[PDB]
Amino acid sequence: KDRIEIFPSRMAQTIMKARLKGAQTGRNLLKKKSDALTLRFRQILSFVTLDEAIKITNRRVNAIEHVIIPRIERTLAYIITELDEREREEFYRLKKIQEKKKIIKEKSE
Amino acid sequence: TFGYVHGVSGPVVTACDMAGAAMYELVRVGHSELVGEIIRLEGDMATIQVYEETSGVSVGDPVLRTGKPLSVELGPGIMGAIFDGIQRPLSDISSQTQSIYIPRGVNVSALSRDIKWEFIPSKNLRVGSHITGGDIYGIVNENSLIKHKIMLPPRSRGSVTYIAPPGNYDASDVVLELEFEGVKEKLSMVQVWPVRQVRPVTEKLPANHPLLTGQRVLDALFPCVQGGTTAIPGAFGCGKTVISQSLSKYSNSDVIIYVGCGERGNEMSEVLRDFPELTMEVDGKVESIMKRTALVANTSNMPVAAREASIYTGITLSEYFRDMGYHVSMMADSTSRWAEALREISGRLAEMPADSGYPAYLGARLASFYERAGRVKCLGNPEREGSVSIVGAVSPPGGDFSDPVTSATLGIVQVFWGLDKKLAQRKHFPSVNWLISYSKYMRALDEYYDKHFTEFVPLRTKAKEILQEEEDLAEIVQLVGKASLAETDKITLEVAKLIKDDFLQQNGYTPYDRFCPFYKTVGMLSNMISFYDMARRAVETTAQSDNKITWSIIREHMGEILYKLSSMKFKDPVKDGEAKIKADYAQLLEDMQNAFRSLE
Amino acid sequence: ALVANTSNMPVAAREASIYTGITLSEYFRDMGYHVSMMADSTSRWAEALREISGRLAEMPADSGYPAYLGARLASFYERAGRVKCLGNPEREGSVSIVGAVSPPGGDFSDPVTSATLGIVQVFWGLDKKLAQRKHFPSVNWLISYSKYMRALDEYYDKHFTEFVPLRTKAKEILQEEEDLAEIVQLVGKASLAETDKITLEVAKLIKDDFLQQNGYTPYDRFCPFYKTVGMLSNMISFYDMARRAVETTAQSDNKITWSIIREHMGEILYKLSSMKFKDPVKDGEAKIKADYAQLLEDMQNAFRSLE
Amino acid sequence: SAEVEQATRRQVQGMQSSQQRNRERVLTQLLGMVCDVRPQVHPNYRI
Amino acid sequence: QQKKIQMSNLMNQARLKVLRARDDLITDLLNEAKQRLSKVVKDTTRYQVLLDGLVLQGLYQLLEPRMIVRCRKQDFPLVKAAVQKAIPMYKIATKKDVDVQIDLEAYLPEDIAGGVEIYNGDRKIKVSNTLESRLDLIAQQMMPEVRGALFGANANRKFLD
Amino acid sequence: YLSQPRLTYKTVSGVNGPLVILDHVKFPRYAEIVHLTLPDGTKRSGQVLEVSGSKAVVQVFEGTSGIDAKKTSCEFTGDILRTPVSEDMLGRVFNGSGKPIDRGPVVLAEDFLDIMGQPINPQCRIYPEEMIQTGISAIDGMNSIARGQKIPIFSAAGLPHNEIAAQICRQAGLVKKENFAIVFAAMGVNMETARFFKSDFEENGSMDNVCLFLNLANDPTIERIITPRLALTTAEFLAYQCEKHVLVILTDMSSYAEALREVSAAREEVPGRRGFPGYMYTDLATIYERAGRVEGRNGSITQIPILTMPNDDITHPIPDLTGYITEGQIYVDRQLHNRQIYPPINVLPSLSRLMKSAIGEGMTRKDHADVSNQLYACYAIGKDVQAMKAVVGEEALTSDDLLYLEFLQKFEKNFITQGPYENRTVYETLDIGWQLLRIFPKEMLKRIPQSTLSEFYPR
Repeated sequence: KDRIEIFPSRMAQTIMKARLKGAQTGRNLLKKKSDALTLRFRQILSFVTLDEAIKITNRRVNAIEHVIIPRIERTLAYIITELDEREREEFYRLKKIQEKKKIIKEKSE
Repeated sequence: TFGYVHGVSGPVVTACDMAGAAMYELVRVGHSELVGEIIRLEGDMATIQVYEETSGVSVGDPVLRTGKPLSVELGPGIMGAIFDGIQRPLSDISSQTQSIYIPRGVNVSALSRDIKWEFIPSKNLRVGSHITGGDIYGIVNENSLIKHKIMLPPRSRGSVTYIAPPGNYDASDVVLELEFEGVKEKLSMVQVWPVRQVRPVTEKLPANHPLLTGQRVLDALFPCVQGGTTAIPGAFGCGKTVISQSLSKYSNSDVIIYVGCGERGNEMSEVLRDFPELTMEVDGKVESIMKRTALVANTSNMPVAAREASIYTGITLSEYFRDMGYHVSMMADSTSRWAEALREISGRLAEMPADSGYPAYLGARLASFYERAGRVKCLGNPEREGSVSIVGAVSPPGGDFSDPVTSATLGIVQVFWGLDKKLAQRKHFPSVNWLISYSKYMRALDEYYDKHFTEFVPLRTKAKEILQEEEDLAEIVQLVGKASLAETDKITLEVAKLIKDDFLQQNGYTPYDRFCPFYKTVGMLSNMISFYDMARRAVETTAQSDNKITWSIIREHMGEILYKLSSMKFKDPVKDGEAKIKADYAQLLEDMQNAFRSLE
Repeated sequence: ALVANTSNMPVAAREASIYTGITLSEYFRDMGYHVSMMADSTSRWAEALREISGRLAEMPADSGYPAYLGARLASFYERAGRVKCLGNPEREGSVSIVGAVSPPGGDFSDPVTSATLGIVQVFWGLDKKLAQRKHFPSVNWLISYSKYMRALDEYYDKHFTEFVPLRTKAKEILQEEEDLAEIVQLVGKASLAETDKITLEVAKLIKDDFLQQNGYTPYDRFCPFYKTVGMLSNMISFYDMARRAVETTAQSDNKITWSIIREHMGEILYKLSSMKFKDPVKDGEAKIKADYAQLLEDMQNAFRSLE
Repeated sequence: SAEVEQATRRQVQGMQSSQQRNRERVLTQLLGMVCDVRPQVHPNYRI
Repeated sequence: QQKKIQMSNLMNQARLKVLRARDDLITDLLNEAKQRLSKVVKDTTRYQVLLDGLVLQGLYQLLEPRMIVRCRKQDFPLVKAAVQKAIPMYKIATKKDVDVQIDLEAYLPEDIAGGVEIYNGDRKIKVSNTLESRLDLIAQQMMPEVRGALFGANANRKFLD
Repeated sequence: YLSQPRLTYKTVSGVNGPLVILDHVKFPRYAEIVHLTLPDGTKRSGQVLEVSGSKAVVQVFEGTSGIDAKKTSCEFTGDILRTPVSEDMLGRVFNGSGKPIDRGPVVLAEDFLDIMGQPINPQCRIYPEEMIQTGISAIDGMNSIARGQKIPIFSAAGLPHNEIAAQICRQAGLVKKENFAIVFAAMGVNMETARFFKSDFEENGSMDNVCLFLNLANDPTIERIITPRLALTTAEFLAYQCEKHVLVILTDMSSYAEALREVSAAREEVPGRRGFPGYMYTDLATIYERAGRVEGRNGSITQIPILTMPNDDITHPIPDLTGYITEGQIYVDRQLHNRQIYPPINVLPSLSRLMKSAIGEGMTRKDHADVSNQLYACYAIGKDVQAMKAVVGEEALTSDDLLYLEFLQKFEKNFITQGPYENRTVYETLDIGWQLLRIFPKEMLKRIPQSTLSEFYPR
């Protein structure tokens, strides 16, 4: 729906970044297919089969741009945010550990 | 006034026998007098954050306590000097040592004490008179451009007991003495003000006077006002040099301050090398820009305290002249590098991080930074006024706008001069994005524009509508090729191009286009918009049947008019005076109205 | 001589196991023997370090590991190499180390994977997708590397002279296939050059009949190097001859295509796909080399009659 | 290879000749400096 | 091709050969200096002056409530005088009463040119105040001037900052 | 000089991992160097990291195993780590600690410098001008290195980043339209690569102008931190005091960053972003910015830091914090390597912001800027046409597209592909560029002014 629903991880970052690059490359390659079909279509204007191919290719390209990538980008941004949140709680615990150690040392003096 | 070093854990030095110390006070640690600040205090011990390297500091070393917190020295000699982020003259350190390095523990006074300044009293004050904070009791003649007005330091007042006679005094002498409740204060020409404290004003006023930069774009469409705050993206290919030079060279401000925060060595060299070579005509004479400029230089390898403090050092210098009644324009070369320095210190202090690793108070620090800008009514009986503008740049890693520093900045600044790199690749300068850029002072300046120019406001409204429509038509043109397209849309497309080509685009390397006076900017736009309206009417009133006017017909019919419109940018203000330029523009208006008339 | 230490053993012995193993390895190294040391896992060693680092209440680094994890791995990994031994006899031995990084995933941000990659000269990464497809041995062939190429070039040029140039072409074909595969999945082979069709089909020949082997069979329990290079030599020789035929007759009347080649000399592809089965030791070295020579002669004549 | 060894010998002979010119004077300065003790209390002593 | 590589190895090794020869010259000078200091300690009054200074510097650096001076046995008569004088001078300079004893049971190896070692009360802090150690300390710290004096200044060095 | 007898302590409060905690130490300094003597006669080095009253805490450079709290003695030098520098050390090979490992003598110093040094006063910094040619066409005719800039090479693990660095050392020099030296420091290098650098530099005659520092993967991790400080300390001496131009190559800064994180842990500091110290930014700037030109002197320092990208992610703090404070990037790819192209440098993502000043009349050749701009556009277009070819086929391409496809194939084969032992000067690189550009008729070379075409295009 809004996200691919992959649990936040560094593994998820790598997969999502590779998935995003793939989607962007496919968008550009399909756009080039559409442009080639459009030029031939306009030059002719075995005609109706080009009109169907253009509408089908453009619909797929539009979905990548309006559905699939936005969804990948939201997922990636979610992953990054949640990973920084995990870093913080680790920071908190480590800081308190360092302070508790100093407190123990003061007691020993 | 001395304490002792108890121990060193790295850049943090623990002092003992230092009971008499205040938080964020200053210390000079060790025999090299290392600069640092006191942060945590406990008993008679203090925790000192040292800005410079602590290698060699011993247990038992002396620490000299300095009563004032991080402060800027304000007085004659401030102009023309290049300072470190903590107010250390770099041009004196390199010249008094013959070295290429900034000495560790270097201790050079911010303002030299060997200069005999020409000081003239106000000639209105007498012994026994009453003086209050912000009052001016004499002026130092520095150079031909900026008079350095000597103000009574804020939070000081009393009866005048001594006034120095006219003469040559250095910054170590006593110029004025005043007595408050029996306590006599001896004042020199230099005052000290904590850099994190805001200098008081009588009142904070609305900003209504435009900032008259020399560019047609970033003025006509996206106005800035004296005392206002804007942001400028800082990317290699954005062409930020144009704004920096145009703002410092031809602005209607009095004093320019350029603040580096923590840039690449070679980038700081470019700024330090370029600025001294810039000049502007003033009273008919060509003067160096450095006679009315001050610059703070910080590279990425400077002490983090200086890189973080640089931004506040700059604005403190800005307010200092603000209190003189001058209009001051400060540019922060990169506030993102400042935020990086700020995050580094938060990390060094083991503070809990917040959004994207930045301190929880990032927003509070930026908000209080920009709030210090604005037009004010100054302190002191002279009832003078002045302003500080901020044109600080942002350069987030990756160029994204999600970084808390750029997001927070955009929620604070009222004007955004969004620049682009695509425009630079197309050789279109200044590289202004147009669709992203905005200005929120359009209403604030409505009173000025109505009073002095009248037609500017409807022109800029139509101009943005025409440019936006060109963008809106982009999809139609791509899918049509301007065939199944309205003739009225062809007018929009081609006229919008005319605007982009011969108005919003400006060539600063040409002697005639170095500076476009406002009256010329509105002249150029007025004729282009007047043409637009005439072309729309020519088509619309004849588009019914039988005999209609088309864009191709207009181009063929009055091609000389389209040429004259493009030629308007070549009216050199240096040779063709205000009356001549308006006269020629009036002739174009007549030529146009008659050209369309022949079509009906 | 093995060293046995299971996951239920004390963490201190789990850490020391690696040190004990390498100590024995160096001992025999100093005898002039060539020693080959196999680790089961260095992630288990790193795990022992993380557990002890916690117990000692010392400040951790990334993902809970000690900041000095890299220093311990360098200490282990750098205790290896061909050496001149101490002692009057002037003997020279070696220790090889084969590490083993158990992958929590394919993300090499893993502190153990990352520290290892900065140290080891050869990394044989195992692809998850090839494992899922039961293609064995599972090697990515794109993310792996070996930094001993120039060191072995003298050996290869001294004894074989053919391996280095075959190796170069083999790598070019596998990488070209990955790039062509990316578009074919999109356009369905609607438009391919005749050379591109050959690359895809020869690359499949390579992936299925050269880079894939059943290590539990008499024929592929161990493939001797002379045979490994033999197999590759013929498959690339086919590539060059098939590429020449279609490019030489291109833009002419009797255009040759891959489909024409497969129909003309289909039995050549059958023989090439069968080369893994010559079964060394059961069959002789001299015959296997002669048999591969016969495949090359048959291919060469097949293209001569096709052209 | 002979020209390289020939130049090396010449460079060593040059160094030997140069250091001889003031060998005793350089040693004299070192002997004088070490013989002069100049006792001093650490600068941070505070009593 | 191989000739160029061979020449590279010959030139690089020739450079090391002359550098090693220069380092032997420095080593030989230091060894000669040690022999000349040996000649100095063969004196009596001049050596006693060295001991007076060396003992004072040791005491001032250690700053402990109790100190033990260890020396070569044959030098005890001279050290005894040096400590007797160092004590009232130390007390005036530091305003601290320090009990300074001389070790009569343990002595420095007889092969040391001269000098003393100073130990604190528990023998856990020692001052390396022997004559040979001081010479090495000074010779190294002053070495940049030794290089120039013997072999000439660096003709390519224009700025000393 | 100090001329103060050294104090040796046997008072040890305890030992905890890499740290030894001493007691009763007189007026200890921070960053003071001390020497340990263990009961077995073994000597070890260390440096004081904390001094809390009389409790000095020293980090031992080597391992702390074998150290007790009863007999081990600690001698204090009374000073900090200062490196002996001279001109003669050029042509020598040192380890991370500054000791010779080439069987030569110890350096006979001309001076001693604090390896931390001082920042260069920006008021006297001179904007970069002339070019230092590398001999590698992919980075001379496309993204040249100005004489004073700092441009990093980002590489993934497994790519030949060390072979390129070695090639630069053998081939790099001045344009030559005796005063050029290279200081090369490898941090965390394994034994096999350390041999590679040492033997490759000696055999090819380059050593006379190279000062080589090797810090091995199994060497003390603290020594890895000073190694780049010694390299720059030497560079500053050679460049600014001896009036010559120094190229400084810092290899595997990622290994430095890892060693730095270990030092932070030794201080019990709470890790920052992705485990790295919060001061990693200023620490990298401290090293990187000790370079450039200075007013009034004819010397200069340039840098080519080389960084391995963890998980091949340019976002990682190491390449991100580096690039954020450097001027452009070279950027070594993987696809070019798998295609067996050497050097594997991808010109489309690379950038040298100072190239505008590096090249031009009086520095290289009049047409330098024009050839670079046209080649970049032609390569980018050729890649675009190649992508189209994969969709529409060869027969669907027009003549202009075929010219861009031919350019792409011959550009990579002739211009980018070089080999490790072919030294291409800037003028031959430009001439090779023109050989590629003359594929196109004049009318398609839109980015080259007509005046340039008329002079250079024919023949």
